[PDB]
Amino acid sequence: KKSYGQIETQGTHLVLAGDAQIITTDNQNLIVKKDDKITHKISLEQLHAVTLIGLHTMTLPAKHRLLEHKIPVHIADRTGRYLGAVTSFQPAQNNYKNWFIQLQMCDREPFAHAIAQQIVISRIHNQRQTLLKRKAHRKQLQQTLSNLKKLQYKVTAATKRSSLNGLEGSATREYFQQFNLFLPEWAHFSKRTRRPPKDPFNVLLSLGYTILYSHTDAILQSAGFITWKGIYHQQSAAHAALASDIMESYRHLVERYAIYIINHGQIKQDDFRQEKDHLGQDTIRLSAEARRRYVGGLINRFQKFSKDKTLHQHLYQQAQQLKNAMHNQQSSQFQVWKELK
Amino acid sequence: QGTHLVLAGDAQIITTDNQNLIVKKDDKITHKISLEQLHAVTLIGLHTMTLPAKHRLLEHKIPVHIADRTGRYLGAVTSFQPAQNNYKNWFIQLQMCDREPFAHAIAQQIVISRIHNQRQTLLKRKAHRKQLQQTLSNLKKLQYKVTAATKRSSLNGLEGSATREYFQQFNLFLPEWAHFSKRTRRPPKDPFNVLLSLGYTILYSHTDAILQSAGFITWKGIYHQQSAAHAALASDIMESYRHLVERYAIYIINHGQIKQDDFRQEKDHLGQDTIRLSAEARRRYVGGLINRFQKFSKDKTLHQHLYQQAQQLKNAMHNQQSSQFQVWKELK
Amino acid sequence: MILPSFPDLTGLVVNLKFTARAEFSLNHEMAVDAFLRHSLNLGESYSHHLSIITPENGRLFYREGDTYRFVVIAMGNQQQTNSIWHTLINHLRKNIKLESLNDLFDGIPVSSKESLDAYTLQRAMEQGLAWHKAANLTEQPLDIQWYWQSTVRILHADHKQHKGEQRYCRDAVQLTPLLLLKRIYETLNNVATYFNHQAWLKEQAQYIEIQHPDLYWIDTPLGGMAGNFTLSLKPGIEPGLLAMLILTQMVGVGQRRTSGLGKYWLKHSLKHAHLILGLKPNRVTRSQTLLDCIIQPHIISQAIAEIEKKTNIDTLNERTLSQVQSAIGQLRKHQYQAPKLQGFTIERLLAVSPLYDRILQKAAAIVLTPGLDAIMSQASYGYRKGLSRQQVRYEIQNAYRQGYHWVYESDIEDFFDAVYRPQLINRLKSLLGNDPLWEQIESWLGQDIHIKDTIIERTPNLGLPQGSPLSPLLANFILDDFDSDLETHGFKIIRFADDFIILCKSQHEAQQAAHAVEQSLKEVKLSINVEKTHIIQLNQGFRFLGYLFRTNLPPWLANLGTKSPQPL
Amino acid sequence: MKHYLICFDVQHDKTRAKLSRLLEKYGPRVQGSVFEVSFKTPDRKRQLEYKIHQIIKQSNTEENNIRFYNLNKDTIKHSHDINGNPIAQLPAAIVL
Amino acid sequence: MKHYLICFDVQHDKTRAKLSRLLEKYGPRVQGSVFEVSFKTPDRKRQLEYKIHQIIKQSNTEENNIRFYNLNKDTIKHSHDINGNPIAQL
Repeated sequence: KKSYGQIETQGTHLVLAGDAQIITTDNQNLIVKKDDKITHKISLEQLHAVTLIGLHTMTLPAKHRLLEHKIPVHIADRTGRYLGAVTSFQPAQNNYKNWFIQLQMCDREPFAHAIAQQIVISRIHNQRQTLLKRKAHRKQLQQTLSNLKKLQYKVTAATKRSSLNGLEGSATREYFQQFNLFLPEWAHFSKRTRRPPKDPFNVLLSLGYTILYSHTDAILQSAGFITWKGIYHQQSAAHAALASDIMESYRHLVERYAIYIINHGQIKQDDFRQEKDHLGQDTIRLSAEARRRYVGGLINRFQKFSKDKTLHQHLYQQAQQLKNAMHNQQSSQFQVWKELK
Repeated sequence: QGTHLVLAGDAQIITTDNQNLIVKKDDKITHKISLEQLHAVTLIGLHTMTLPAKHRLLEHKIPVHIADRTGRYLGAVTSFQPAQNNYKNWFIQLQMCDREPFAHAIAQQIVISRIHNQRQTLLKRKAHRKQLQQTLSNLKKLQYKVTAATKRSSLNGLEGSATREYFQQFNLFLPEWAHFSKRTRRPPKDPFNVLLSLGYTILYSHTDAILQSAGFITWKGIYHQQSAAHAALASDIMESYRHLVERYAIYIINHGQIKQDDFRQEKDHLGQDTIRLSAEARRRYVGGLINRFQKFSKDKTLHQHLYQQAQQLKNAMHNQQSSQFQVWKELK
Repeated sequence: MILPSFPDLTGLVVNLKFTARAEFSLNHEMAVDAFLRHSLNLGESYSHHLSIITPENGRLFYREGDTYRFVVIAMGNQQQTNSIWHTLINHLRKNIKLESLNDLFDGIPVSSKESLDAYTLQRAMEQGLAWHKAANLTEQPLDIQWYWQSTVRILHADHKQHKGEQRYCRDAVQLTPLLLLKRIYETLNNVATYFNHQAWLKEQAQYIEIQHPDLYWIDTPLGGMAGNFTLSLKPGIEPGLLAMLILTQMVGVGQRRTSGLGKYWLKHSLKHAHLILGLKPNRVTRSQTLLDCIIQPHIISQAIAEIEKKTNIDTLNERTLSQVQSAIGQLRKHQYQAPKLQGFTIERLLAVSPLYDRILQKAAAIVLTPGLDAIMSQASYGYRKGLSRQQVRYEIQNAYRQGYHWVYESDIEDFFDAVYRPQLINRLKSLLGNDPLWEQIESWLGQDIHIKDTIIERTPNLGLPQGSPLSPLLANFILDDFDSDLETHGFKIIRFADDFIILCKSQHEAQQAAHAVEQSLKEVKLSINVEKTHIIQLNQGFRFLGYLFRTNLPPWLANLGTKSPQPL
Repeated sequence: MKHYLICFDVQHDKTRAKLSRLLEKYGPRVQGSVFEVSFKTPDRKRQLEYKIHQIIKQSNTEENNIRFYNLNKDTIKHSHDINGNPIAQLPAAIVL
Repeated sequence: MKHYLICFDVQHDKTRAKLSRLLEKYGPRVQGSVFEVSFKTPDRKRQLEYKIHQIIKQSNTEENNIRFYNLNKDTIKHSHDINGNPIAQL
C-alpha cells in the first residue's frame, strides 16, 4: 500500500493496479481483500475516486455505496486500454444549473472553436518543445521540427472546427515517426495502435494515458462539470470527451517518462507477457509487478510537478479558470498550459 | 435495437459464455440472449454478476443500469456512446413540457386512457352487471367530456369525479370484514387502503426507475405540478396502469391468500393509531404483485413495455408531433 | 357504628337580585360570611351551628340585573336559627334585593316552613351503602375525581417541627390518604362530641390512592391550596368509609371550616345508574351560568369592537350581525354547532374560522380574562410584573452556574401544539365551577381544517388552534405544567413582567425534532400526490401547513428547533 | 472535509463500553481511548454527535468530558511523537 | 510560540504517575490523561522529551504511547466540546 504524498482538499485517489483484488464494503468503509487477506480499510469520507486496472472485482452493495456518495470508478483491462466508468447522472445537490450552462456553451460555435484552437496550438507547441531537448540528434531532427512549425503556422488560420482534427492528426503522425531514433531496436514502432495495443512501447503509453485521464476526470467531476460532453473531441471511443480534451496539453508527461523508463534500464523486454485473448489476437501486457512499478513511478512524477503545486492542484485551478470562462461567456479567460519556451 | 433485459425478481445470477448472456435462477436457465440482440440491462435489487460478463458487456457498449431494491435510480456502468443518450435529450424535454398544445394533447390522452381502463375493470366482472349498468353509463358520460376540456383544472375535476364513481362500488366485491366506506386516510384505519397504498408505492418506484433509464428528467411533468417530494413524470405516466394494483388487490382478498389474521393493530412511535400488514404477509403480497408485473404479456413484460413507451414519447417530443405517442388503453 | 350519633343537617338555597354595581373578590366566602355575621349577630354559637357554600367563584365584576345564589347549612335539633333567619331575610330589600328561597333537600320553596327535611345519619348510611351495592364489581378501580372549593387548610402529619405558615399542605407529595381520612375523622368526631378502638381500624382499611394530582397554593390578600385529584378506590373498602366521605362533603375538612373553607365536591364515573345522594349537583350551581354572560349584548358589542382591527372583512356586515344574533338564539336554545375551519392565504397560509364564530370566541375570551388574570396573580405559578432586576440577573447567573448556557427567543406560539386539553378543562372546572360553557370551549378548539378538498385533522385531546383568540390566553394559563417535561430534556423557563425566557444546556434534541418534522412533512406530501389520500391527521408541524400545498419528542421541541439560539 | 480527534473520559463501566463499540467504525482506535475521525459534510458530524448523546443518556450521571480537537494540514505536518515519527498523516494516492 | 496537546496511556499506574506529576506544571490537566501545553522555544520541548525518555527508561517498558499534537490559531476555532462550548482558547 505504498502511499505517495499528503492528502488533498477533496480526498485520496485509490488505485488498484495490483493482482486480483476483491473490493467489499462495510457500509462505512471500503475493504480490499486478496485471498481473504485484508489489504486496506479506507474510510468513505476520505475517498475521492478509484481506478481498477486488471481483473478486480467489486461487490454490488459496494457499487450502491459508491453510487450514493457520487464517487467515480474507472475500469480498464490488463492490456491497459480503457473500458468504461460507473458514473451517476444526478447532479451534486440536484442543482442542474452548471450542467445546463455547460451543455449550452459547449455547442456554441465561436466559443468552442476558440478553445479548440487554443488546445491544438498548445499540443503542437508542446510536441515541438519535446522534440527540441534531444541535443545529440539535432541534425536528424531539424527538418521535422520545421514542418511542425508550418503546421502550427496553419492552426491559427483554421477557420472551422472540422479542420483541427486533421491538422492535429498530421502533427501527431510526424511527431511519433521520430521516436525510432531514441528508442532501442527491440521497442521500435511506426504507428500508435490504440484499441489493441500490439507493440512493446505502446503498452506504456496506453497504460499511462488512463491514469492521467482518471485524474483529470475525477478533478473535473468534483469541480461540478459533466465530463461526457466535449469541446474539441466530438466523436470519441469510450473516453469521456471533456477529460480527454483537457488532458491534451499534459500528455507529454507520459511520452517522456516512457522514454526515460525504457532508456535508463528500469523496464526491459523480459517483463512483457504475450497471449491470445478471447478469439486469438497477439496481445502484449505487463506482469503485475512491472505494472505496479510503472504506475507508482508515474504518480510520483505527477506529484513532483512544477514547485509549490502538484498536478491535482494545477488541474483544479485550470478547471476553475475554465468554469469562469464559460460562465462569463468569454473565451479569453481560460489559458492553456503551454510549457515554457 | 434489441431486447432490453430487466431483472427485478429475487437474486438471479448472470454469467457469460463469451458469445451469449445467461441469466440463471437456482441453476435453471431463465434467459439466454445473444450479445448482438441485447441493448441494455436493468438490475433492480441484488443480482450477482460474474466479472467476465461485466467485461464483455463493457467491451460491446451495452450499458448496465443499476437501481436500488425499492426502485431508486442510482447510476450506470457505461462508456461514451451509451451515456450520450442520458443527456442528448434534456433541452428538448424542457422545451416541450411547457408548450401548451403539446402538453394538453398528451394530458387529454392520459386521462382518456385512465377512464377507459377503469371502465374495462368493471366490465370484466360479469356477475353483478345489472347493478353496474348505471355506473358504466355514467363513466362513459364523464369520459366523453375529456375530449373537449381545454384547461388542467377541468381535467382534474373530471378525473376526480370518475375515480370517486369508480371506488363507490367495491363493497359488492369484497367480503364482510373488508367492507370500506370512507375515502383514504393518510394513517389507514381499514385494510383495503393499506393494500392499495403498498401497490401504488411499488408501481410508482418501478415506473420512476424505468423512466429515468430511458434518458428523462422526471421532475419536469407534462400534466402534474413540478415539485419536490415526488417525481412528476413518473406519477404522470403511471396513471394508465393503475388498474393492475386494484384488480390484484380484489383478487388477493377474494381468493383467501390474505385473511383478517394477517393485519396487526398497533400504535406508532408518534402515538397515532395504525393498522398495518404483518411482515410475512407483506413479503407475500409484494412477491405476488411483482409476479403480476412479470405476467403482463407473452411478448413483453411491463418494464420492457414502459421502456418502449418512453422511446415513443421521446420520438414524439423530438418531431414535435403530439399524436405519434399513442397511450396504452387495454384494447381487447 | 363509626359514628354513634350526628346532628341533623338542614339547608337553605337563597337567590337574590343585584340592584347596584357590585364587585367581589375572587373567593366570595369572606364577604358572605361578613354579611351573615353583621346581619344575624349571634356571637359564638354561629360557629357551632352554621356553614356557607358559595357556588359563584371567580366572577369578579357583577352588574345590575345579575342574580346571586348561595347555600346556608344548619346543624342541630329543634333550632330556631332558620326562623329568625327567614323573618329577617324576607324584608332584605336594599345593594341587595331578594328573588326567592328554596329548601335544600325537598326542593319546594321556602313557604310552609313548619319543619324542614332532616338528613339523618341513617339516610347517609343508606345513600352510601346502596351506592356501594350498585357500584361494586370487586375488580374495578372506581376512580372518582375530587375538586376543591379553591381553599383548604390541613396539617401534614400535624407537624410541629416546621412551626409556622409552612406547617400546611401545599403540594401533591404531602397528600397522604391516611392523613385525609384521619382529618375527616377528626372533624366528624369534633362535631359529634360537641353535642378509642375506632381510630385504629381506619388505619388498616386504607386502600385508596391519589392519582394525577393538580394542587397548588393560593394566598388570599390567609392561605389555602386549590385543585383536583383522581381519588381511586380499591374493592376491599366497606360502605362505612363512604358514609364518612359523603357526610364530610357537607360538614367540611380542615382548619376554620366556620368561614366556609374546606369543602369539596366529587363527580363519580360516568355511565352509572342515576343515583343522586345527599347534595344535588344541579342545586349548588351558579344562578346565571357563564353562557348567559357570553350572550349578553354589551359584551358582544365590545368583542365586535375588539376584533374588527385585523378583521379583513370582505362580505356584507348585516348578514354577519344577523348570523351572530341567530347564533345567540341557538346558544340560548342549547342547539349550536360550530363551523369547521377554513384555510386562507394571507405568502403564508393560515387556517381561521368564519368571522362570526371568531367574534363569539373573542367574546368568551373577554368574559374569561379577569378571573384568570386574578388567579394567576394570586397563585404560585404566577407571572411577576414588577421584577427585581438584581434578583432576575441573579436567577440568570444561577442558571448559568447550573449549566444552562444557551437562551432562546421567547414566544408562546411554540407551545400551542403540546397542550393536553382535559387537564386545562379540569383546572377551569375547579376554579370557576361546573358549567355548560366548557363543552362549547372544546368544540371551538378541536375543529378540522379544510384545504382544497383535504381535511387536515389533529390528534384527539391535544393541541390549541393557532389564529384563535382564546389560545394565547389559555396557553400561558397552564404553561407551568410543562416544567417537568422541560426538566427531563434540560430546559428551564424564567418568568418576569408578563413574559418569560427559555434556557437550555444543548441544542441537539431541537435539531433532531426539526429534522424529524421535516421528513414527516415530506412523506405526507408524497402520499398526497401518489396514493390520493384525502383525510390527513397531523400531530405536529402546523406552522408549515402551507408546505403541503405550495422515538417521540414533544411537539414544542420542533418549534424551538426551527429557531437558532443565542448564548447569554 | 474536516479531520477531528475525539477524546473522552467516562466512568460508567458500561457507557464507556458502548461509546467504545460505537466510535471504532468511523475511525481507527489510535490510542487506548482516543479516536481519529474524518467528515466531509458537517451534517455527518451532527449525526455522530447525536448518536453519542443518545448513548450517554443511559449513564444517568451526565458526563460531558468528550472533546473534538480539530486537525489542519500544517498542524498534522508539525505533529510528532517523542521518537520524531510523523503522526495522524494521511495518504494522497494509494497505489495498492 | 506553539501550542501542543499531550496524551498517553501507559500501562502501569505508578510508572505513569511520574509522567502525570511532571506534566501538571507545563499545562492544565484538561481531562483524565490529556494536557494542554504552551511552548515559547523548542529547547523546552527538547528537555521535556528528554525527561520523558528518562522516566520511560525508569519504567523499563519502552512505551512509545506518548503522542503530541499541534493546535494552531484556527484549529482552535473549530475545536469544541459536545455541548458546543469552545475549548483551548487563550
